[PDB]
Amino acid sequence: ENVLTQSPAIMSTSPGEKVTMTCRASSSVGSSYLHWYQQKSGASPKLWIYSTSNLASGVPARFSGSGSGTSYSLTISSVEAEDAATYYCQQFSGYPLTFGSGTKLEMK
Amino acid sequence: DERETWSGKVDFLLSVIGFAVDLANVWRFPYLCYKNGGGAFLVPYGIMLAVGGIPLFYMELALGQHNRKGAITCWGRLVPLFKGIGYAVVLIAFYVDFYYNVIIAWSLRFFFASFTNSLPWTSCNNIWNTPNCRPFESQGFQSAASEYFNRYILELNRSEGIHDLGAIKWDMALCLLIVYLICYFSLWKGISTSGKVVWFTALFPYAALLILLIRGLTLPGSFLGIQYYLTPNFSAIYKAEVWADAATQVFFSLGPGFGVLLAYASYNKYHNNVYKDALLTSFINSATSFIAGFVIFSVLGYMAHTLGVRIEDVATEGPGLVFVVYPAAIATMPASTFWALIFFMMLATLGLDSSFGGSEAIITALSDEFPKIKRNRELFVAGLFSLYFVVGLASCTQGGFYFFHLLDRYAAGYSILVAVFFEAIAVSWIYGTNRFSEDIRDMIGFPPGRYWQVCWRFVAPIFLLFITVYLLIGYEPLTYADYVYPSWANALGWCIAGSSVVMIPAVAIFKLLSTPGSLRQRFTILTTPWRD
Amino acid sequence: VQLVESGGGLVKPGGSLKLSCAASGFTFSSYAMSWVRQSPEKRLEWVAEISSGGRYIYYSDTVTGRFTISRDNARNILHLEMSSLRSEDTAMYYCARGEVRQRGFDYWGQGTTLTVSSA
Ligand SMILES: CC(C)CCC[C@@H](C)[C@H]1CC[C@H]2[C@@H]3CC=C4C[C@@H](OC(=O)CCC(=O)O)CC[C@]4(C)[C@H]3CC[C@]12C
Ligand SMILES: CC(C)CCC[C@@H](C)[C@H]1CC[C@H]2[C@@H]3CC=C4C[C@@H](O)CC[C@]4(C)[C@H]3CC[C@]12C
Ligand SMILES: CCCC(=O)NCCCN1CCc2c([nH]c3ccc(Cl)cc23)C1
Ligand SMILES: [Cl-]
Ligand code: NA
Repeated sequence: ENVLTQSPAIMSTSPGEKVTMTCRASSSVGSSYLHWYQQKSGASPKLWIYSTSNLASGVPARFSGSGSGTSYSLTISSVEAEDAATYYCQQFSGYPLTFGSGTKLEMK
Repeated sequence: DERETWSGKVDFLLSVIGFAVDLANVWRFPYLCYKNGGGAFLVPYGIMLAVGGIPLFYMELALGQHNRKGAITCWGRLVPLFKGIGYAVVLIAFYVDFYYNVIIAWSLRFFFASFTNSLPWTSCNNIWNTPNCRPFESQGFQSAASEYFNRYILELNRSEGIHDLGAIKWDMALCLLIVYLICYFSLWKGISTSGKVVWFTALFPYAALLILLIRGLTLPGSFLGIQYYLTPNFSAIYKAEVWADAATQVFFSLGPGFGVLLAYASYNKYHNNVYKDALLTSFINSATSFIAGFVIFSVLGYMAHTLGVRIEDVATEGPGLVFVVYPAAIATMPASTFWALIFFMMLATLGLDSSFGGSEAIITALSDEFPKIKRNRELFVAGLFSLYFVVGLASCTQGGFYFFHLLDRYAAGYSILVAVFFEAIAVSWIYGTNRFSEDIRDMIGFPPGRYWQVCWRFVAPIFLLFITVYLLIGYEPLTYADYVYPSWANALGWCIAGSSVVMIPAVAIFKLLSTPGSLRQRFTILTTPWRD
Repeated sequence: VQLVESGGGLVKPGGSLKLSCAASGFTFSSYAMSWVRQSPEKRLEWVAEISSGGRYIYYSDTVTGRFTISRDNARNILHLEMSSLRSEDTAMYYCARGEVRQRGFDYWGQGTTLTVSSA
């Protein structure tokens, strides 16, 4: 299974705040195989980070990913009202593939 | 149908590095650089390494890890028509074990000869020397170390030729017995012990190439030797012969498609990143060759400067380098005994795990194909090494070097090239680089980029064809030091070479007669992989 | 590159359906597509994967044996056949491109809604 649980389940921010969201793996996931996806309401998810760190094409540099092992984090250096989306982590190292429970940024 | 695994990733890496790092890295590549334009040869060498060399090495490791079976069953499952490739490769490994272990036997014989306060090849005053002996190499003379090797270790000049092996030298036979005892007690239990013994045999060569390199470069005249080694002469790389020397050296140095890397990779965890391992181990493969070239040529510089020996006389390849020229140098430098001991132990360990490679290729292939001898691995390996010893007694006779040299030329050179050519064809054209890219993706998580697909599909067979054509263009009847072999011996050589390659079409035809239906239906039934 | 899914709507519990995904703008034959479904609670869940050539197939334990992923490299169509549909299968199903494990599902379809009920 290798369930991933994200924390917090919900989050809210002012623009310009700095925030971190975490993906916890019930088994160790290789640093090369954890990804993050952004889903805005009413649209398909998009790939956002494709390892611990590597930002996907067209992802703004304000985002960064970090950590390894059983605790992975996505960080935003300055949050912007134009994201305000739902982010899901995912492990790709072992089958079945498991997305996290997801987390959301709601702008105050 | 699940099987044992390496019980350590570093055991796999060190085992493949051990197998891939032969004496040929020491006694051939440095000579090729010197002969073929020095540092300019690293252009042909680097290109032929990147193109064909590493592609075939990565292909073989990937096949081994994916199919989880040794050569015979791997090829029987991959493309049933070409199942004969597995038997060809197993025969080639088997024929290699008759001759290759003799080099290790000589290395041990010199190792035991080094336990003395004054090394015996120092001088011409011994009972084995002739009046044509001189202290060091010279035109029209025999060196004291050459007199020692030929007339005391081999006793070769007591043999009229390969028709006259003469008496068995029991002092050599005992050394070859010790070689096969070490091989047996390392291989009998399989990778549970082989992976631990390679922690010595694959790493001691680099202790040697470290401290013996430091000894080398600190000698007077070392830099003259480095200049002879690496003075670039780009005029040379314009000649195709340099490209053929580069291609053949790359192929035989890496040994891609020899069935040994199928055997070793078969024990990997299926999702092991075999790509990273293929690149790491081939890079160290060439790296070790380059550093061993500095080890050799620093001493050859010291000789050419200090002892007055003409550089053209000492710069040589094969046994003549390591049992004549280099120990003749060691005899002169301080602590000669210590350098002799570590040098011949280096040669022994460079040979040992390269021999474990062929032996484990045989034992894996036959275990996987015949479970009657998978369950009885110990007894089978005892019968195998007892066969190799009883035959190797011929190579421990006074004429034994002629038999060694006959096998050394004919036993594997030509046959393995055509075997690996049919490997690259069966994988890339009959099986399909599309399917093989799916297989690699499923193992390691990413498909091999278009470069590797182009190499495996088009350039690898052209590379192997260029190698084999230049080996055939370069053919001349076997001869050694003004002994010219009788035509029956060359015929026996070509028979030994053919005995393996004939398995490919013989097994293909036998398969094509046993499968039912019309010819095209037989071809299709024989092309569908076992897993489809 | 874009992916668009087809099939969906209302199916009776215990019924069957076939989803399809059409691929365009890339050489479909050489990418290992996947299906991912989103429950109405917006939990993502990977359903099935099919390799470039269709020879390696994987499923999640909640779907295995009930669904059958399939592929058409001639028409660039991806399929997911479904049998013994259950209420838990009510979800939006996304086609996901997913070729490289070290890249993730780099392209996603529009999704189609599937609902399993009697109404
Ligand atoms: C004396 C020793 C230290 C020299 C050994 C150096 C070699 C190990 C290097 C020299 C050129 C390299 C080759 C040059 C180019 C390529 C293509 C390049 O292509 C890729 O595989 C990456 C892109 C992709 O995978 O699609 C990297 C593999 C290869 C064959 C490299 C493998 C290692 C090579 C042979
Ligand atoms: C002496 C000079 C010339 C060269 C010495 C370089 C030596 C130290 C290098 C060459 C090959 C290297 C090894 C190659 C592969 C591996 C596997 C890796 O998972 C652990 C490190 C290990 C075991 C390396 C240890 C260091 C090593 C032995
Ligand atoms: C320069 C080209 C001529 C040449 O160099 N001839 C010597 C051939 C060197 N030999 C290649 C085949 C070969 C060896 N050691 C093995 C173990 C197992 C298996 Cl399967 C094959 C081999 C060693
Ligand atoms: Cl080499
Ligand atoms: Na080598």
